[PDB]
Amino acid sequence: ATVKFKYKGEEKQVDISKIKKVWRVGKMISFTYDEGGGKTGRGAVSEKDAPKELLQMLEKQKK
Amino acid sequence: ATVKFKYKGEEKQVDISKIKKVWRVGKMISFTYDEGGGKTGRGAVSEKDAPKELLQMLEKQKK
DNA sequence: CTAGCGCGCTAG
DNA sequence: CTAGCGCGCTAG
Repeated sequence: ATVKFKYKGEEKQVDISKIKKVWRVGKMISFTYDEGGGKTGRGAVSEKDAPKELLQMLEKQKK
Repeated sequence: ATVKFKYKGEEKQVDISKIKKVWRVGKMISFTYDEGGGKTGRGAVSEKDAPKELLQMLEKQKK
């Protein structure tokens, strides 16, 4: 419930309790939360993709 | 002669005397040098695209 | 090893 | 307004 998105063709969402590795070519923050059990499961989460629980991560980071 | 690259299907190169606006989604540094006269002319210049005259720009920047 | 999600401004 | 250059790690 911290962020949401869609990969391949399935919607997915996870709270901060499963997010940690998140980089960003130049789209948003390719984050990894899970993939059915807990294998990170990358995904692209844009500040507009999460419920206001992401754009704030860049507010204190790249600001 | 500061950087080089290729857009659409044509090679192009320009010295620092014509480069200034350069951002980067997540590929390198989309820079603008010219387009036949001097209209900026964007282009993607990766640290490996320029003759060692670019990777140094990120050495002091994002390092 | 392989596609995969997107962008970023971009010029006219 | 429109395509355009690429990536980044990404999981197995």
